[PDB]
Amino acid sequence: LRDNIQGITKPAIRRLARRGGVKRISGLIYEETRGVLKVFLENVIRDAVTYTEHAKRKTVTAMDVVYALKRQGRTLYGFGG
Amino acid sequence: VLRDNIQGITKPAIRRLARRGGVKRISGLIYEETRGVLKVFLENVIRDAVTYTEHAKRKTVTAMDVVYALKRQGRTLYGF
Amino acid sequence: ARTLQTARPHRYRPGTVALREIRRYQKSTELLIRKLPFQRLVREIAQDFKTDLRFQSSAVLALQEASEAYLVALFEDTNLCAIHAKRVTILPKDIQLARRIRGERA
Amino acid sequence: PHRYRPGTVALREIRRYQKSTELLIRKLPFQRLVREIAQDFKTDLRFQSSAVLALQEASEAYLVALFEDTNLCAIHAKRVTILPKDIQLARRIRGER
Amino acid sequence: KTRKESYAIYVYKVLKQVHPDTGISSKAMSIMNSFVNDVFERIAGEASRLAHYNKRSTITSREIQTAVRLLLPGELAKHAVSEGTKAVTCYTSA
Amino acid sequence: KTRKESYAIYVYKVLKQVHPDTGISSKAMSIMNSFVNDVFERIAGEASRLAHYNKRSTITSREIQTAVRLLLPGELAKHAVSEGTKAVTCYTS
Amino acid sequence: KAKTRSSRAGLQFPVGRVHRLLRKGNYAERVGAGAPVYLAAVLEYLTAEILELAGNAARDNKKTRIIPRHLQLAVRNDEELNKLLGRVTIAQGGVLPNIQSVLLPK
Amino acid sequence: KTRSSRAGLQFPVGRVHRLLRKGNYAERVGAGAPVYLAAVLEYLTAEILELAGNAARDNKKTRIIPRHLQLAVRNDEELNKLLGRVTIAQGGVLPNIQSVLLP
DNA sequence: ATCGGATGTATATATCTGACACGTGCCTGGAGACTAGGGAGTAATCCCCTTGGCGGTTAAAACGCGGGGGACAGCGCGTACGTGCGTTTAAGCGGTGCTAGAGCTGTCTACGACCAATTGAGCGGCCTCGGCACCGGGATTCTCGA
Repeated sequence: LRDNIQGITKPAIRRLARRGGVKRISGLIYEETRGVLKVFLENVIRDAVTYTEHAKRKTVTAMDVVYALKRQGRTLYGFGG
Repeated sequence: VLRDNIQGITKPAIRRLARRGGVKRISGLIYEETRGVLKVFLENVIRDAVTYTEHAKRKTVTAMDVVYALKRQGRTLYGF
Repeated sequence: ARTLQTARPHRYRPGTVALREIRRYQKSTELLIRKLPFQRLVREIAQDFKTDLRFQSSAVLALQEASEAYLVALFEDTNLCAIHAKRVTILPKDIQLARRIRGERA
Repeated sequence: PHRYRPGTVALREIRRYQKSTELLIRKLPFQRLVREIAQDFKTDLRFQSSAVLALQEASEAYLVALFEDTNLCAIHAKRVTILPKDIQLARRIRGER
Repeated sequence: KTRKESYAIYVYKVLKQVHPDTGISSKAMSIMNSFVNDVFERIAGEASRLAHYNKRSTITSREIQTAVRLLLPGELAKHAVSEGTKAVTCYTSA
Repeated sequence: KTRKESYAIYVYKVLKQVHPDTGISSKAMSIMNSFVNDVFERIAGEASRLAHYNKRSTITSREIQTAVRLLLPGELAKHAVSEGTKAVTCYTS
Repeated sequence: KAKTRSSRAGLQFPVGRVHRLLRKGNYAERVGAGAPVYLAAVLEYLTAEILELAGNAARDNKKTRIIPRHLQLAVRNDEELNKLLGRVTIAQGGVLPNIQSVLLPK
Repeated sequence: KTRSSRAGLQFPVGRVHRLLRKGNYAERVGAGAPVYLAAVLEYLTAEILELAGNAARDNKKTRIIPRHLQLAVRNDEELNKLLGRVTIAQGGVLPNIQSVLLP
């Protein structure tokens, strides 16, 4: 599992940006966006893994992700919140 | 009663605030805009301050009530 | 008088298929990132914290939801910045300004 | 005779104000304003002395901060002045509207 | 198996009196359940914080009212407090 | 008259170790007191929620450790958890 | 015979449950006997106020099953239910249709 | 023998235990929770007072005023994240001018 | 670039107070000791659900290309903004007076926790059919080149 961030390919970013409402993408966005997404994912999974190893278990549940999200200001409804 | 006291926030005051924030050339229509923004902020904070006062059956807005009103909005304040 | 009723090659110019994808995505509600690449990305990022976790299958999915509802929202803001600068393209100096104003960089 | 070039007194004032910690808005008109805005929620309000100042202090750290962002938006449009369509963007991005 | 709880049947009893013919999905039911839990926690936490500043040792029907009036926006607050006080009156006189 | 407790004297005792000849004013001491109160409330609240999640009732020195790991940033977390475990070790003996 | 405490007040949401949660959630040392009733009334008012708009949306969309997209529409189309849920993200709710005016063709 | 001295601390482990008990946080406060928490608070206040004194020294003064706490916090990179939303009173702004503005 | 000067800022000595730092009583919050009890730690175990692998298929990604719309640079016009000067005006400061209302204390009682017996609400497991997803074939709109 090395260099998987290239799995967030260009069409996926195009679709996200279309749903966002933008009309004419530049050509450099497709790396700034992967950087932003990697930063967000690190910030969330760090707290998820903290919550999951404080409870003395080795399985990242969905309540752990829900808590790690709610703690940063971004709640999330639908996954047992 | 009091009325039309918002005009007390003069032009040089807004000018000095902008200068502290780093601005260098302020437009002309700004003063009215920042007066409106400041009025909105003050209304939103004093509403909660007065609610916190009313709840305790008092008639003086304490300083801790303003501190709690500010904290409840994610803007804490150290010194009171 | 009668009874009323309710019923009885090619090349699109650049900028039109975009305005159609916008309308067809702003009305759909599915996930816009492949699921196996995101699975692997989450698993690969969680190596730096603990070696061998098991990532219950609803955790991953959960993350994906947030990971969309963040990026999408971000793009909205960046869009405005672009429109503010009197242009139509969104540039990396727009994303950075949105993230700065919004509080994520300071 | 002598006249500082237009715009060079701006930076002098910038350095003079960014270095101090005084209160920029006059105290008494601000006391009047805060005392009359609360007339819409009650009438026999007293506003303990150290409360007003409290408010005032907060109500500066807001505006200053807001201008710190407004400038950026202005600089984004290859500009120097901060026209009133910058404050609106700077307040819509951070979710205040 | 261990029995866990939720607000499913109560959200359903409310749906069957606001729209007597519609029917909720499953994911939408879980969303409404987590929404109820989140608002519950918000209101009870603010009520506690408020029943602490005043040094009271209890969380009464007025801490809850002031909490509802702080957290809920402009007009939802009035209707919420009206429904609350109506329910409390109809309950105490019974 | 009226008794109100604060963290002034402890902040002073710490100042006299980090800088043996400086002196805090009154406003700065009020600010440091408010800072200590804020951080205490953050850590206590996070530990409370963290005990509620695993369905426990004892808020022991593990919950405070995890809450320090959650709240404090990258580097401050390491030194804070180190000072904490050192103090609990030097106290349990 | 017994008589459910949530039926003496015309409510549907449980009052004994809310009371047990307030008691055993560590919010205060003592819970007034009418606080759970008030809180349950407010909870059912809010959930009815959102379920009504959700049903209106699901009907004006020619379906008969409330579905996450309908809740997202009911919330983000309102103006005060939008501030109560300004931070949340409703899984599988999509986004609201919106296109800027600088982008629409002329 | 106070319970703070037994740990080698300067913060009142007793008062922190009392606050944790009487703050309605959990049902049964542990034993080594107040020690840990007092140690953490002491470490943090030391880490901030050190930089506050440093800043107050470079400005050729011997008294720490809110300007110096503002400087100490905002100049650091991990305290500025902890205190990311506070507004220290009488604090002022960190001097900075955008490069485009100055000639 | 070069001075000449003119304005502003930084440096250092004198002095002058008021706020910080220290010592004093004294009141109550903290420390010691001991007991009871239930909450948490530990061993057994079972079965869920996560991981791993494999084959097909087909939807989606990758790549290359042509060109038209957009970003960006460069100029003139002109206005609206800054800077300086002479006015007005009300902020600030000091000093007085006073009355509202915060704050603290004792008395009493109505209210919530606690406990026992119970019993029906709701929770888990079983069907099951109607709403919805899917497919196909019409009409119906919209964009673009002429």
